[PDB]
Amino acid sequence: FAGVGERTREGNDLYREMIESGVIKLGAERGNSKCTLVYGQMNEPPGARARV
Amino acid sequence: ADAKALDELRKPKFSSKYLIQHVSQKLIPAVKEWEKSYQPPVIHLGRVLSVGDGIARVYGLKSVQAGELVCFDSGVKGMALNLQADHVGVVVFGNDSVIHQGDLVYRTGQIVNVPIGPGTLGRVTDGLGQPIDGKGPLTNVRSSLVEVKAPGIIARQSVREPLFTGVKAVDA
Amino acid sequence: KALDELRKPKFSSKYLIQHVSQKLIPAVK
Amino acid sequence: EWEKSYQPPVIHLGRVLSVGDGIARVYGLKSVQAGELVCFDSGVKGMALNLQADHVGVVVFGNDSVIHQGDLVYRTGQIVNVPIGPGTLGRVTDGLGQPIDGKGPLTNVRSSLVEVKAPGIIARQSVREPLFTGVKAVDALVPIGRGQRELIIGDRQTGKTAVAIDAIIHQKNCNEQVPKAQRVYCVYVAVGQKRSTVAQLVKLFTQTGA
Amino acid sequence: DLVYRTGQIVNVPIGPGTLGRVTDGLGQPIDGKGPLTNVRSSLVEVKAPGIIARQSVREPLFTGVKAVDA
Amino acid sequence: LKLPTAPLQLSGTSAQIATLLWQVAAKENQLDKVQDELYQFIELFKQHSELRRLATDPFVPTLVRTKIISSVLKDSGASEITKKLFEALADEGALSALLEVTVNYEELMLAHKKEVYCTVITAEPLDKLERVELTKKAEKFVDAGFKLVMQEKIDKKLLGGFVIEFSDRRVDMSTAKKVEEFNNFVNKLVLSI
Amino acid sequence: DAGYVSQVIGPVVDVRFDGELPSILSSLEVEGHSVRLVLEVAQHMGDNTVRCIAMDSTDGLVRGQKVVDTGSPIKVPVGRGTLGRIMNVIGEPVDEQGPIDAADIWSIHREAPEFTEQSTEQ
Amino acid sequence: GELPSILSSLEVEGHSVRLVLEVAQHMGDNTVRCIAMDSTDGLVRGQKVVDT
Ligand SMILES: Nc1ncnc2c1ncn2[C@@H]1O[C@H](COP(=O)(O)OP(=O)(O)OP(=O)(O)O)[C@@H](O)[C@H]1O
Ligand SMILES: [Mg+2]
Repeated sequence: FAGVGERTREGNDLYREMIESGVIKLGAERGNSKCTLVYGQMNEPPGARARV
Repeated sequence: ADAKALDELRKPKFSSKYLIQHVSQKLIPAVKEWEKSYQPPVIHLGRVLSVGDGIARVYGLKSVQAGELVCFDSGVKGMALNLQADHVGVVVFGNDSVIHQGDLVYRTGQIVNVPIGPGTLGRVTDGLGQPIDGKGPLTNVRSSLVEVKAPGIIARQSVREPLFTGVKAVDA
Repeated sequence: KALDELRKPKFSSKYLIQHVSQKLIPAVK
Repeated sequence: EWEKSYQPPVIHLGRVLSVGDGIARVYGLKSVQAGELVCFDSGVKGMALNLQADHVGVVVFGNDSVIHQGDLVYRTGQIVNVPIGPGTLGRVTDGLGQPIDGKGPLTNVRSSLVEVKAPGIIARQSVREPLFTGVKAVDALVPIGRGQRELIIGDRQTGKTAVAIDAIIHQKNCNEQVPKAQRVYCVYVAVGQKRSTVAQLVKLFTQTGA
Repeated sequence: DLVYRTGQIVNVPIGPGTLGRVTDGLGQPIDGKGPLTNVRSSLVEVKAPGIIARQSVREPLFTGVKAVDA
Repeated sequence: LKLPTAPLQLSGTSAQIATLLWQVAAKENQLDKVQDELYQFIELFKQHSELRRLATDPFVPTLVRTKIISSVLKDSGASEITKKLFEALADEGALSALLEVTVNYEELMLAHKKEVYCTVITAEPLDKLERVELTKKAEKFVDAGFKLVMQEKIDKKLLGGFVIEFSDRRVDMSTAKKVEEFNNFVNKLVLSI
Repeated sequence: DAGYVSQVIGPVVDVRFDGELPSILSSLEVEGHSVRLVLEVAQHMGDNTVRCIAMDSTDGLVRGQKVVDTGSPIKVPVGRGTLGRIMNVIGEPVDEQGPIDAADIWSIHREAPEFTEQSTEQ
Repeated sequence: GELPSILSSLEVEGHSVRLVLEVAQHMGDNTVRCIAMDSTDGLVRGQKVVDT
């Protein structure tokens, strides 16, 4: 998932909803995750949103 | 016109000295004839090149940060916005009629900040932090930057609590 | 390092060559 | 015959003043032509597009991240040309004539300039013989002659490419039942398209025979 | 080219010699009837008369058009 | 009003000033008399921080700057062209243009001796008959009677020969490029033949 | 070795180097800054100056601040170590769970896949 | 000698009317930039201007 210049609230919503649904796992079972998040949201300067 | 012979000129190649020993003992008695027209040079302070419409172009101010509060010698504050190579573009927090060419500009050391805390609860304030309600200065308050980065993903949580507005079209 | 301040000139008066030529041709005797 | 008449040519240099956004401002290149191919130190080509009194504005044929300030720019002495000829048939070339289909170098071709002057009044002739597109709306109502410029205009995803590819496929179908003289040889130029779109088109053209 | 100043703000000939004459936008005649004779030069950029210098419009200027003058 | 032609055309607003300076110095036979004055004033800007203050500080008035420059050069043993040039550059605060007027004046002056600076890359250290024959072929890449200021350099990745780098054009008469243009010539005939 | 900040206008920083300019799209680190400020070289200005875009805020930059060249574009961790992690534009973990243990950090800048390696199945 | 303040009024000597200038900007190089209260037709670039 590449969050390019969006709301940080819905990025947190996606992160939480993939913590519960098991797409992202934490701790020792981190390697059984299937999603990499890269986030460049709206509070970032325009250089960080152009390259995320 | 390129920089290589332009750097070769840093090496001396004069081959004669019939002006150098003449004017070097003639320069300092000439400069001292005009020392009341000279303004003192400026490095870490600032000096106004041009002022107009709320913008001061400030010569000097070597160690200012971008977005930093500056203070002119007439008391009115400023904000160093675009730091160009030969001058600093300073926006004026007030009326720029008290700023002249050659006025000293002082760097304050702080990025722009306002008083935050429970002491602001009840006051009528200007856009910079000073109270305008005529009830004295701000007490029980502390200074905080106006350019705080927003809290990220791990700092937030989901919005659950209502905060009703009392307008039933909105709240319905 | 003392001549790094003069490695590129910046001035007003786009017609600078006119004001130099109104001083240099009377330097010819 | 080559060694007995061989002088190595004097190649005029140029120093990159500034580079950015695929534009290289180049000092020097004192005798360069407008629209002439230049060559950089990084092997990337260029074109002297606007010649100014102090520098040359060079458009960069590729990614300008390999060009630095002070890089040497050599002029090639020639206006931009492409290989033309019958060896270009069946070949997927890029915008400069270089092949991108992976089928080796272009055999049986010759170089010719990309910007030739258009033929004048006495060079023309009245457009009388038809060009069949195979689309019966076009062939019936909006007919085409050989030598015509017909704009396929419309919004996105309405079938402009479909009309063009049907014209090319119908020229392949008509090319089997006519003699050598009245055969139509098609060229499809894909300007700014997606690179996976133009692999579907070479798949469809190698599947149909076009 | 040499540019000479005339010593005067931009002026046109005004007076009774202008009546009957076709003129360009600068004051010199184009009808081919020679120069303007009984005339004198005044500025083209005059400040309008003020508030005391005016009075209310009383007299009628008849256009001769029926729809206008009615 | 008749001025002698400069040896080469140049850029704007700091090269045409040097072109005009050369044009009025060649009328008074005074080229090498003002070239060392340009270098001397460069050394003067190197020496004093109060004389390069007139070139960089924008708070000194143009009256004060012109009165320092005029009352410092009270004929100074110097040329009148130099004195009428520097009070002209002091009237605009264009004293920082001196360090490029000197570059373009050096270019005009070494073009005045038809001299040509270049560097030569060879594979081997040269013999003094190999050197004087190299100048017999290098002179035909100059379209005048310019006797060059050729230097030498060695890099044996060349397979013999010479590469003349004239600082604006390169002439690669090396054998290592000849054997590459030989290979590129015979690789294209066998694809057609 | 390093360059210095010449001009800050908004999110665009002009960095001046004395010899050996960085390439376009190269990454530059600013030290002396509070947070890690990464500038990516957008273009060469021409008199030994590069013009950059910043990956964080330019509030705090001083004209003359030391800017060091990385010699490479923005490199980020890639691989199995990034699965289940939140990254920045410059590859930092912002999920507050340790570092990102991924091998073979890659540049974010490469050219497109060329024409022959294009799939046609649907 | 010394520059007027911004909004300070100036008066031009020797004009056909009373030409009052009002200083709007300091442009640097000891130069102010003014806004004339009457017409400027007839102004020469050497005219004495008195700071009020
Ligand atoms: N005659 C037709 N019959 C059925 N389908 C068609 C016809 N012409 C076009 N289409 C369909 O319409 C779609 C768009 O066609 P086409 O790509 O030719 O239009 P376009 O204007 O070139 O689109 P774009 O602007 O996106 O390139 C295609 O997916 C194609 O399958
Ligand atoms: Mg299409």
